[PDB]
Amino acid sequence: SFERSVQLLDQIPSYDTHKIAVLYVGEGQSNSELAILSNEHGSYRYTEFLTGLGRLIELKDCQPDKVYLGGLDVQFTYCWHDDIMQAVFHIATLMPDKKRHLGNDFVSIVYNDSGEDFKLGTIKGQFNFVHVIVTPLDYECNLVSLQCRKDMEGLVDTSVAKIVSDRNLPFVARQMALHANMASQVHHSRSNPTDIYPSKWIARLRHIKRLRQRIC
Amino acid sequence: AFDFLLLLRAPYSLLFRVLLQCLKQESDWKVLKLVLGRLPESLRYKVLIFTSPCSVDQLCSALCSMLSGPKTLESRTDLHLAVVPVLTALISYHNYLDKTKQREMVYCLEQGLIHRCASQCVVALSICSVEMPDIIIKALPVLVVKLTHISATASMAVPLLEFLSTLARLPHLYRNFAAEQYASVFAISLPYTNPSKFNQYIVCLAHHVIAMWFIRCRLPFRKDFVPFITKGLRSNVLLSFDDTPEKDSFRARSLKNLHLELTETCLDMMARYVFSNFTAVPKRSPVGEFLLAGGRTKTWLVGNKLVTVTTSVGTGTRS
Amino acid sequence: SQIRQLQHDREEFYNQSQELQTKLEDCRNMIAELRIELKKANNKVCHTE
Amino acid sequence: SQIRQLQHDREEFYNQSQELQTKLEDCRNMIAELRIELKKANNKVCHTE
Repeated sequence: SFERSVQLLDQIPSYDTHKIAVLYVGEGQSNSELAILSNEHGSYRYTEFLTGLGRLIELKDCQPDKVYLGGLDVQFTYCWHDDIMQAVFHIATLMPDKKRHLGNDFVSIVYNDSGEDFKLGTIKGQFNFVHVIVTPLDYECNLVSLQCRKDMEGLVDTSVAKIVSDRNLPFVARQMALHANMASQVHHSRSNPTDIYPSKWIARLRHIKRLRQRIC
Repeated sequence: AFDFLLLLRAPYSLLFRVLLQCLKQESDWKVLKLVLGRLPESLRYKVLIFTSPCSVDQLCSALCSMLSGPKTLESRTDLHLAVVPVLTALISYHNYLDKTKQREMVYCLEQGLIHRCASQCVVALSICSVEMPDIIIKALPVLVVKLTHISATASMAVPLLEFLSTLARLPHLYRNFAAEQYASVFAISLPYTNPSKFNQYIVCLAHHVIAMWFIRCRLPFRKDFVPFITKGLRSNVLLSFDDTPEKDSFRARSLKNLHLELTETCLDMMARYVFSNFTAVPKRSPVGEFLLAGGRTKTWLVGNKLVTVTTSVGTGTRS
Repeated sequence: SQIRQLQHDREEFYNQSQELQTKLEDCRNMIAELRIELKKANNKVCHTE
Repeated sequence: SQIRQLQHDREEFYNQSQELQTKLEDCRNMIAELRIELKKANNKVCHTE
């Protein structure tokens, strides 16, 4: 009993997890549910942004279990490692399922590429709480903004737009995205589901205190 | 007029001097705020400046010109809180924006910190940092020094930590520093770790940024803050509960339950990363496996730490 | 008579437009999978590299 | 009504010509990506070496 507690307790990495999701929209694909997750292809600026997001990643078996279910089967599954935050991207073009994976994540990325506006109503999702809309422009400088689920805008401000050039948009994008993911995990935990606390450290500390309580 | 003329998406640079003039004199009526609201979308569509040969500088100067002075009030709080967004949008052009003028507008933001509010100002500061960090390089120290005096505002609670984090992820910017920078950073962060006052989101984010800066913090002069830190920690648990809130800082040897867990995790992380840095993943060299494969083992819980011991029986040799 | 003339001109414009949009249709349908195959092969080369 | 619809269909054929020439430009960029694909094929042969 305590032995298997040691197995499961050991599992949860001291490296905070971040399942994120990337989308793409086109002119015809604007305000579409069956045309947003259809195309396995985006724009040119979309692709260069994607390859600028993170560094190369492969889903081989020789690498350890540090990858999650998203990106287990089919394809570059771009990611970014750091001191405690692991970031799996779930590129909308790398599922060939995709609806089951992209919808499940709390926060997602949506590249506004058509030229029209955007709302959460594009995809029902699972818990796609907050969105981050990014649109190109004539020159390199391109616009960025974010949208709530009309429920947590008190937690995460929404009237935050900003201009950002090419070599700086991926970083600030992923940054605010991580902030949103933090907000979403804090919200879920605030619903008190007795689930994995976002601070994996305090999580496994609870694990150990639970072992203690189990013995005594 | 302003409404129609600000909608050009195919005759230019005339409207430019028009705007220059109408902002130059202060009409002292709502029309001021009206054109100020006409600005930000014109900055979203500040795209036809491919024609205008960098005369925006003057309006930018004009901007800072009308940033301060009674010649504006000839709504002033709203004046500032709306002109800050327009220069915010303006900051995009790191190139055409004059270098000395960029220094000037950085100083304008520095003075906009001490204000009715600077949330917009501080997030714009994060943006300009990621954009023209060369300019911020000089302002950074005194910037943080003044930031020491925002006094635990739940309003600006989020954007500050956001900015500190973002900055931290930009090492080459702060590639050089000294103790006082980090000390001030931690002093600013610490109060935001209240178990009751701020947000659980704010709490966890604060602990995250504390940890990650303390990581990004130099290996030398790393132990220094450690007591202060836990001081800053124990001074956040001042009156929430005091069962065993004792110092326990290893400088000697070298619900509120959630707050206790917070203190636990933070000081543990520090102990793990004080005196050096090391990834938290062990992977034994093949020799180790060969030696102790299937070895006789035993695991104990001295405290919140999990200790495990394994002993070889020469499996590979007898193999 | 003016009605007749305008109607005839509009019908000819319609024929022109329909044939042009069929041209557009076929070329877009080829372009899509063209670039698909191109990027597929190229990124596979990148992976192998 | 008839003359108005004639003007309508005129602008229709016009934007159709616009999209047609820009579509030819897009197919041009497509064959440019194909040339880059053959560049990646040169990379393929040095890679297999």
